[PDB]
Amino acid sequence: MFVSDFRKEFYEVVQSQRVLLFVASDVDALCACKILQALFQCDHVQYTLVPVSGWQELETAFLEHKEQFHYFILINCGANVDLLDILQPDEDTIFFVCDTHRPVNVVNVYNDTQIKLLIKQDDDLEVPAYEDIFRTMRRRQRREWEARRRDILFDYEQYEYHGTSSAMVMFELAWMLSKDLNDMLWWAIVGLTDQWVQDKITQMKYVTDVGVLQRHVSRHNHRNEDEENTLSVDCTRISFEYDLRLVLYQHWSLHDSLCNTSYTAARFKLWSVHGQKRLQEFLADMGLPLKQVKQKFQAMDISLKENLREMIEESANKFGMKDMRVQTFSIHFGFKHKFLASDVVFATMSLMESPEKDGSGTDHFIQALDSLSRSNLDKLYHGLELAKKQLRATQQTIASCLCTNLVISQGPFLYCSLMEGTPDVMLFSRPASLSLLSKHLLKSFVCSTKNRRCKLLPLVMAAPLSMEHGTVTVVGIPPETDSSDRKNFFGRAFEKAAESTSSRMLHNHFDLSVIELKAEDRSKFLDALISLLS
Amino acid sequence: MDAAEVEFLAEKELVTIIPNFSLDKIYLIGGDLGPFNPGLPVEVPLWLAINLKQRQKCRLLPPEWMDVEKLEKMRDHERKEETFTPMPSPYYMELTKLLLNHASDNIPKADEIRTLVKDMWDTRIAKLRVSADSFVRQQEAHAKLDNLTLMEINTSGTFLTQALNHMYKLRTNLQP
Amino acid sequence: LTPAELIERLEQAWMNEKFAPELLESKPEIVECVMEQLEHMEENLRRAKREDLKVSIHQMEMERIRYVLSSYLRCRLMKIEKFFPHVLEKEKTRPEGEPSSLSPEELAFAREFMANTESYLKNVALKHMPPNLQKVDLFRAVPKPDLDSYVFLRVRERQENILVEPDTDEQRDYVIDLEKGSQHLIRYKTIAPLVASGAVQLI
Amino acid sequence: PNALRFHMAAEEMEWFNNYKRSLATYMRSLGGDEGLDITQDMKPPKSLYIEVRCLKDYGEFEVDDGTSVLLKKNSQHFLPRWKCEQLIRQGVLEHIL
Amino acid sequence: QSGSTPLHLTHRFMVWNSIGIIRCYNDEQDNAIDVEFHDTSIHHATHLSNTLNYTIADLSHEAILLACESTDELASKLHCLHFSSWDSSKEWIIDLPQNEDIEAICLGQGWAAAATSALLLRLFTIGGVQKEVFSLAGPVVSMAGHGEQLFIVYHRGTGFDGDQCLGVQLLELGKKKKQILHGDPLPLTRKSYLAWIGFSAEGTPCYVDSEGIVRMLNRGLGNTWTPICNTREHCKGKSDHYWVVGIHENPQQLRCIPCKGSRFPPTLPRPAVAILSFKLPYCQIATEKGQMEEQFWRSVIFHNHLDYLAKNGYEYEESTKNQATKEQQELLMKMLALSCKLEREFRCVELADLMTQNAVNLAIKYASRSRKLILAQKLSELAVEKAAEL
Repeated sequence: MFVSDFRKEFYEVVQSQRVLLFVASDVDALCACKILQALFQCDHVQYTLVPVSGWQELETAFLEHKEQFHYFILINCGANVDLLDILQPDEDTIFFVCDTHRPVNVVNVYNDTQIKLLIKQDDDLEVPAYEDIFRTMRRRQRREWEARRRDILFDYEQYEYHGTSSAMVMFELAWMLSKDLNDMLWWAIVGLTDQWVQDKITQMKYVTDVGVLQRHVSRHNHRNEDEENTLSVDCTRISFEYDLRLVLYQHWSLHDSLCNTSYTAARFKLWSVHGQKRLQEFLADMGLPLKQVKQKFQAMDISLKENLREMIEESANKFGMKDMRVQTFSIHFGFKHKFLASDVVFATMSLMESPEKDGSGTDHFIQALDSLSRSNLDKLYHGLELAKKQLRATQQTIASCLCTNLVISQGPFLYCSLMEGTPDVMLFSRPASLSLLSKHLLKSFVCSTKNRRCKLLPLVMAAPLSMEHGTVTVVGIPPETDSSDRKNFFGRAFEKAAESTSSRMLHNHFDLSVIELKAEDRSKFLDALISLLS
Repeated sequence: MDAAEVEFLAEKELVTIIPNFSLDKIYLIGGDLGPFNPGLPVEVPLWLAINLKQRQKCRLLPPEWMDVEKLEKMRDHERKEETFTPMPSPYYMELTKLLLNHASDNIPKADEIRTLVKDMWDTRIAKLRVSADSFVRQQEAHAKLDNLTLMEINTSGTFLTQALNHMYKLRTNLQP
Repeated sequence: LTPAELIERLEQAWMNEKFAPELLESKPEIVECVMEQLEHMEENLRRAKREDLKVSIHQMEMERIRYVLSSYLRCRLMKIEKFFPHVLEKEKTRPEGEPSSLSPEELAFAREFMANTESYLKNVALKHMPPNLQKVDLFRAVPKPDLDSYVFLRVRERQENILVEPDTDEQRDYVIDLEKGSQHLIRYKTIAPLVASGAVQLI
Repeated sequence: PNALRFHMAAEEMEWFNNYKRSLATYMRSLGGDEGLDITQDMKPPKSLYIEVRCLKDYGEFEVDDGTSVLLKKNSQHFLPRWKCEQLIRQGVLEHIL
Repeated sequence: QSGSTPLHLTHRFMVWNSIGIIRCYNDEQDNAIDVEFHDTSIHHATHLSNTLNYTIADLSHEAILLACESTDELASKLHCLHFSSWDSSKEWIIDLPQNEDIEAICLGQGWAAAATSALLLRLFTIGGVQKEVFSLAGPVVSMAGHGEQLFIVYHRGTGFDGDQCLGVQLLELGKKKKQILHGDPLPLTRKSYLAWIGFSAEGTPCYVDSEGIVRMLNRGLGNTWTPICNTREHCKGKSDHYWVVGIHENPQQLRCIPCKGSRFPPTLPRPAVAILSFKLPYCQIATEKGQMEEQFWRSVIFHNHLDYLAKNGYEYEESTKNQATKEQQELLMKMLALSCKLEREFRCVELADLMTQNAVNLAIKYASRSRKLILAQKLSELAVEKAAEL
C-alpha cells in the first residue's frame, strides 16, 4: 500500500518502536538516512542502521535481524521487487519502503497489511488495476484474462526509472513534524542533486524539484535573518545559485574543470589531440589569460571572478553549448567553507565508490556517511580530493576507449568493454561508478561521431568484477539525448535475454539494468540481446 | 579537575528559554522547574536548556550580560584595571561556548559576543600569568585572587600549585 | 535538609575531595541520602510511562547526580588505595567521638586491600628474602599525604587572624583575614580545620 | 586480554582477583539493593542517548530483556549512554558525534 | 489588526496572538508569508508565496485567514487555509464584488468575518459558505472573534480635540443571534487612539488604548468597561511602552512585548513575550484596605467568565468556582477582621453584605471574640436577613 500521510500512519507508529534501517549505498539514500537519523535522535527512537548494496546483502542482513526487529525501513531499495517473496518475513512485521526506484512492483502496491510505501502518490505512477492483475466458455474467458494480464504487466514493467528523491520525501516528513533544520534542508538538496548528477531524472523534473526546494530555502533564510540585521558568520547559509555546470570549479583550476567536465569535454573533444586547441579558442574568446585559467580558482584574480559566470555563458552560447548555466544551491558557513550541491555529491560519491582495498564497502559507506556532517568536514575535503582523482581517471578511460575504438556498434545498441589490467579499470569495477562512466562515455561518443543514426543508439558496457570467479559486471544505458525521459528497458531486456539463453546471471544490484555475468556467457548473452532488441 | 567537569558545574547555571511545547511543573531533585507554557519565557538550568535546544524544543534567550555594549564596557574595564575585575557570570567562558555553539541562530551578534569574551579571557589569563610570576619571584606565602572564575583557575592552577609545592620544599629544606 | 541543598552539599564534598591532599572526613549521611534519593526517583520513573518528556528530564538529572556521587566515591577510593596504611593507622588511633576518615564500607575495603598487598609482597619476594629482612612495614614504605600542598580556595564563612607561615623562619610569619567571598592560594596545612568545618571551599 | 594477561605473574593475577572481589564487595555495599557501579560514569554526562558504531564483529548484546542488538561490524545503533559506556571503553563500540 | 505592525515595513508581523505568529516580507529574494505556531503540536510552520499581496491576516486553532486590498484588475479577495479540516480540499478562495475592498477580518469557532469598504460585514463558515450579511454603522477600525462572539469597533462619528469617536458592536452568533452591545460608545483616555482589541483566553472582550490602559468588559456590572491595568506604570522608563498580544484571567496574565523607543517591536531579532500583572486603579491601594479590596474586585471581575460559560452552556471545572469563592471569602474575612479592629461596625456590615451567611457566621464569632457586641448583633441580623431572603 501507499502511505497517504507520512506523519500519522508512518512516523507516529515507529516513534514508539525499535526500528531497523536498511540503506542503499547511494548519495540520495545517505541523505535520506541522515535526515531520518536526525529525526529519530530528536525523539530518542532506538534505531539500528545497516548498510546494504545488493539483494543478497539485504537478504543476509534481514535473516540476521528478523527475530529482534518488527519494524523495518528500506531506503532506496525494495520497491521494484516482491519483498515478501525475497525476504520471507513473518506476518507481524512491517516494511516501510522509501525507495526512488520505479515502477513499484504490483505485489508491493496491493499488499495492504505488511508492505507500506513511503512514496508520493502524485509521482508519475501508472499502476494497473487490481482486477487486471489478480483473480468451455468460462475457461476461454479465463485464458483471455491471463493473456490480458501478461500483456499489461509487460507494458507496466518494461521501462524502469526514478521518482522523487528519498531525501526530499524525508525532508517533507521533517517539515510536517516541524523539526526541519537547515542541515536537513541541505541534505535534501544534496539528495536531489545526486539524482541530477547521475542523470536519474529529467531536466524538467529537476527544475520542478528545485522550485520546490527554493521555497524551503527562502523560509529557512527568513526564519531568523533579514536584509537589515543578520546571523553570525558561523551559521549555515543556504543560497539558491544559477551557477555553472562545470564540476568542482571552485576547488580546482578552471582549466582542469573545463578539462574534466563531461559536458565541455564531450563538446570540445578534449580526449583528441585537436581538443586542447578548441579549448584555447574558447578561452581566447572569453579573454581569460591562460596563466589565470590554470591557477587555482580561489587564487584567481577577483577582477576575473567578478563576472565569470556571464562570460562563460555568453561564450558557451556562441560556441554551441546552449545550457551551460544550471539552477542549483550552495552552502556557506564560517569564513572559508563554500560548497555547491554538486560538489558535495561528487565528494560523497567518491568517498563511497573509493577504489581503496581497505576494510570493506561498508567501511567506505561509513566514511561517505560521516562526511555529510559538518563535524567531519575533513572527510568532505578528502572526498573532494578523491573526486579529482576519479574524474581524471574517468576522462583517461573515455580517451582510451574512443582512441582505441572499443565502443563499437552491434546493431540496435553500442557495445563497449574494459579489459583486465588496463589503467584504472579497478576504479570502475564497482557497478555504480561503471554506470556513471558509461553515461559520460556515451555522451562523449555521440558528441564525437558524425553518424546521425549512431547518435540515437543506447549503450551496453561491461567491465571485470572477479577474476577468481570469472565474472563481469554489465550495465545498460538509454540513448543520450537532450529530450530523453531517462527511462530504460535494459532491466527486462537483460532478464529476458538471460532466461532465453539459460545464462548464469546474478541479479544482485538494485537497478535492474545492472547485472553480473559469468564471463564466458557473454557471447551468447550479447547475441540474445541483439536478437531481442532486433 | 578536568575542563569537562568545570563545564559540568557551569551547566548548573540558570538561563531563560521559550518552549514550543506544553508541560506542567516538573519536580527535579535540585529544584522544581516550570510550568513550560508555549511561547512564554521560563528559567531552567543550562544543561536542560541545551538539551531542549538540541531536540528542537525551545529557543534560547541570551543572558542579560550577553550584550555588545555591556561586554565592551566590561572588556575595557578589565583591560584598564590591574586586578581581576568581577565578571558578569562565574562561568562566563563556558556559558559563552555552550550558548553560542548551540544557539548562535537565536543570539544576535554572536560574533561580537564571542570576540569580546575572548578578549576578556586573554586579558585575565595574562593577569594570572603575571600573578604566578610575581608569586614565584617574590617568594610570596599566599596570594589573593578574588574575582577569578573556576575555569580560569583550572586552566593553569595544577602547574602553579605543583611549582609552588616544589618551591616550598626547596626553601624549607634547612629545617633543623 | 531539603534535597536541593543535599545535592549542593554533595557537590561541595566532591570539590573538597578533589582538591584536598589528604582523605577528608567521611560524609555517610550525604552518601546514604543521595543513594536513597536516586533509588526513589528511579522507582518513580519505573512507574511512569515511556516516550514522555518529563521522564527523560528526570533521567538526565539522575545521570548528573549519579555522576557526581560516583566521581566523589572514586576519588575517595583513590585516596584510600594511595594511603591505605596511614588511613588504617589513623582509624586505629582515632579517639571516641572524633569523626572517622572512613565509612564502614571504606574501612572494610582498606583492610582487605592492605591484607592483599602484604600477602602479595610476602608470597612473591618477602618469603624468599633473608630471615631478618622478610618483614617490611608498609606504614614506612608507603608515603604519607603531603599536607603542605598549595590549594586554591574560596571562603564561605569569614575568618580572622589566619596564620600564614612562609618558611622555617618563624619571624617571617604574618596573619591575614579571609573576607567573605574572597579567593586565596595557600598551603593546605594552614586551612585544614577550616575546610573540615566547611568554612572554606577548595576550588 | 590474554596478550596482556601473559605479562602478569600468577601471584599478580591472585592479587588482581582479590582486588576485584574486594572492589565488587565495596560497590555492592553502597546501597540497599544492587549497590552503585562507580566504575561507570567516568566522564560527566552530556546526553541521555548516543549513537555508537561497531568496530569489532561481535555477538548479540542485550539492551533490555527480550530486546537485543546484533553487533556486526559497521552496523550503527542509537542506544543509552550508560549501557554503551563499558563497550566503548573496551573498544568494541565507537561513540560518534 | 490586533498584533500587526505597519504595512510600510519590508518585513513585518501580520498578526501575533495566543495561537502563533504570521510574518510577511517583500524583497529581491522573494515575496512571501511565514506562518508559525507557538505550540508546534497544533500544526507545522507554513509558507506561502505572496503573489496576490495579502495584507490583512488572522490566525486561529482552526484556520489561517488572509485578505488583500483590491487593485484595478483584480478585486479584493478573501483566502483561507482550514488546515484542521478532515478533507483534502483544505484551501478555499473568495472574490468580492467589483471595487469592493476588505478593510478588516477576523476568525472565530467555525466562522470567519470580513468588514469591507461598503460599510458591510460579511459572515462565512470556516469552510467558506457565505453566511448572513449586514451593514455596519460606520467605518470599521478592527474586529475580533472568540467562540460565538463577534467584537467590532467602528467610527460612530467625528472626534474633536485629539479624541476619537468610536463605537463598539458585539454580536453573538450562537443558537440565537443577539447583540450584547449594539453601537455603544467606547471609552478612551483623552487624546488617545485605539491600539489593540481582542478577547481573553476565557472569552471576555478587552481592549487597550494608545495610553496603555487595559479595559475589560465587566459582565457582572451590566456590561460596562472596567480598567484592569495601566501598562505605563510597569515600564522601565515612561518613554517606552508595551505592545499587547494576549490576555488571560486565570492565571491573571497580560501578555505583551516591551518596545524600546517604538510603538511596536521590530520583526528581528525576535521579541520575547513579557508577563504583566493586572492592577485595578483603586485609591489608597498600598494600604491593607486598598490591597484587600482591589484584590477582591480583581478576583470577582475576572471570575465573571465562569458565570458566562455556565450560563451559555460551555463546560467548566467546578474547582475554579470553588477556588474563586474561597479566595474571595477568606480575603473578605481578613478585611472584616481589620474593620472590626478599627471598630467601624457599619463598614463591617457593608463588607459582610457581599458574603454568604455561612461565612458571616465566622465574622460573628470573631466579633464575639473581644466582646464587640453591637458588631456581633448586627452581623447576626445581616445573616438572619440573608437567610430570610434565602
